[PDB]
Amino acid sequence: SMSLQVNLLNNTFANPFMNAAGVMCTTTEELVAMTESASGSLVSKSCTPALREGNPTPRYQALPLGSINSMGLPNNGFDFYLAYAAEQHDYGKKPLFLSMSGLSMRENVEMCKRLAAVATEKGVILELNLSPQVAYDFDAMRQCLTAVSEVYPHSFGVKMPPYFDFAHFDAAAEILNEFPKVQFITCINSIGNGLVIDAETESVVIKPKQGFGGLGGRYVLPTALANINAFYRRCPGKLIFGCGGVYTGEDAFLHVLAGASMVQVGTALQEEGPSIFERLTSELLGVMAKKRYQTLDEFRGKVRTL
Amino acid sequence: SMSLQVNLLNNTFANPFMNAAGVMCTTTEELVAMTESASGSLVSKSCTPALREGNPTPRYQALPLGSINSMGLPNNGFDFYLAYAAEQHDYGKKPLFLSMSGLSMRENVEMCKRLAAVATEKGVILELNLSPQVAYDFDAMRQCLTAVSEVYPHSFGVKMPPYFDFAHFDAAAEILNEFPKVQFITCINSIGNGLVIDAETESVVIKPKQGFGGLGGRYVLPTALANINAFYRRCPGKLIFGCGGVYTGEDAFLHVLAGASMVQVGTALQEEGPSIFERLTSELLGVMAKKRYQTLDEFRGKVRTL
Ligand SMILES: Cc1cc2nc3c(=O)[nH]c(=O)nc-3n(C[C@H](O)[C@H](O)[C@H](O)COP(=O)(O)O)c2cc1C
Ligand SMILES: Cc1cc2nc3c(=O)[nH]c(=O)nc-3n(C[C@H](O)[C@H](O)[C@H](O)COP(=O)(O)O)c2cc1C
Ligand SMILES: N#Cc1cc(N)ccc1-n1cccc1
Repeated sequence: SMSLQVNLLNNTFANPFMNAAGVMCTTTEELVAMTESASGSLVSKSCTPALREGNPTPRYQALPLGSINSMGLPNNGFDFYLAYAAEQHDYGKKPLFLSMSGLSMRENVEMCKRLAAVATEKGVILELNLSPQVAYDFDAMRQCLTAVSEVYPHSFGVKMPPYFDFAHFDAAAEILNEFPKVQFITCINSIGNGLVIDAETESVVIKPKQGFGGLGGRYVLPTALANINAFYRRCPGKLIFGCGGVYTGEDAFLHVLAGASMVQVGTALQEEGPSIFERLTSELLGVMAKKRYQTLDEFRGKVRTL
Repeated sequence: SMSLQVNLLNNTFANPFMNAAGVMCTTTEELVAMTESASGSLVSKSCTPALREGNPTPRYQALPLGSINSMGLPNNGFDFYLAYAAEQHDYGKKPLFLSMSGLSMRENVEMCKRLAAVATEKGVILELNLSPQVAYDFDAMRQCLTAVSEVYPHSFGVKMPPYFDFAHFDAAAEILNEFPKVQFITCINSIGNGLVIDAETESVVIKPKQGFGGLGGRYVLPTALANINAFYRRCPGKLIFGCGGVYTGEDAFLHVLAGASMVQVGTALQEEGPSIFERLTSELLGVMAKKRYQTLDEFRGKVRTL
């Protein structure tokens, strides 16, 4: 008698699983397939105010241990994802997150002012993408969060890049803790600017930025658990969404042990498509069955230190 | 008619391979074993002015995809490694790097004052460990290198943690490029403060710092290549030492494509012992034979962008 059920942000989620922002969530067909999937939720592609073409191809490469990408925010623009949230999305099936990646504070303000009414009306939840990248610039981070908090009369979350230093966990957590409207932290975005070299071609594998791109998949699992756990501990008044290196229910289990409420799936979803959510719910239930857990609350954040 | 020979810092190296600082280079036995190995060179364990016990165990865990550690600078102290470099090391066999990780600017300044004479007399080469950690504080990094440059009348190199952002590559490169005595950059130290969770024990796998520790091995290879290439490009006046994710000659080949002169082996050496260097020399020669390269200079830094 087990349940993957999650209750947060005045919503019920059948399971903690959702796509990672920007994976299989750009087009109507992708958002519909995510909505029809076994996923507990979905998040729309990180949007700019206008349509963006993104970087030249190739800009994504599947790898044995995950993925490298420099997509360059290809998206249909805010209007498209706002309209999806306002008129098309079936909130009867599952809650919707809208990922926002304004290229300036002003763009985030303009989009948030217009998102306010649809959040109110329909219950779309903002994931503000902060992932120098804004979240690595504590002043730019504070300023963006101050602007969005000022103009957006709703709770939201922040998609954070990974940190690698306790001083940075502390500085990030201190800023996030100043903003009670930031009710979730998504840990993590890509491990930034890896470089994959193909030994056969003696070349990089993506065209933008000399082959440098965000790492996802198996590469990032320990970094993701560390950031999930770091912010779980440092932001006790906030929810942590896990993102990074989820291929299996066991990986999801580790996310939840580390403190994750929701568990986002990028690279694994990119490679397998939305049917992955049936497998992941099945596998996570299987993990909980072997371990005699009935709810996620029984082990969330209960990772044992030595 | 192939050579792995490297020529840098008034020295000849049989091959680019050496231990990563802190791997099998703490004790006399380890330094002798590394000197008797097929390695082109060796670096002594990062030393403090005095002996350090390091962190409570377990503080290292081998993983399928590499290693997590929080060693906490367990080292025999500066005197012991200066002594090794002054009186014991067979410079006949191969050149020697001394890794220094003073817990302050003052500690590094005092050690370098004393290292100066042994560098002159015996030719030991300083690898200054800068891996918030000093290398993530651009002002503190500049201050450390200013203080060490003042009192150390020698070429040395700096062990860098990975950066994840072009603004950080640029900021770091700009600072390193002010110090002509910094003639090599070792990219990279561990991917910092990962968190491994054992799904069976529902626990972390290392005792210190609530399970948080530096990632090495297969986790870090693209980050390593990125940092090697990033500094290779931004610091053309300097040599790059590659460190991170080297298990094979093919991995070393990738390090050298990215711009690495010397290639340091950490996790793989830890798991295999110093015999790895026979396999790595053989495997790199093999890769070079299949690709029709006779010297490292022929493909070093020549990774093709799209
Ligand atoms: C093709 C692709 C596109 C992505 N687009 C976005 C994006 O629009 N917004 C965002 O916040 N993260 C984006 N990411 C990062 C993912 O949300 C996720 O943080 C990262 O891939 C790590 O999770 P994974 O290990 O499951 O891939 C993208 C990743 C990939 C691979
Ligand atoms: C047990 C262990 C001890 C280490 N000690 C040091 C150290 O003293 N100084 C240092 O600069 N890096 C140290 N490191 C980092 C390694 O030198 C190396 O940068 C890192 O392991 C990545 O290389 P790898 O992927 O080959 O392991 C240590 C790593 C390990 C696993
Ligand atoms: N955050 C931050 C940060 C800040 C400085 N000033 C430098 C490096 C940073 N960093 C390291 C790993 C990833 C980001």
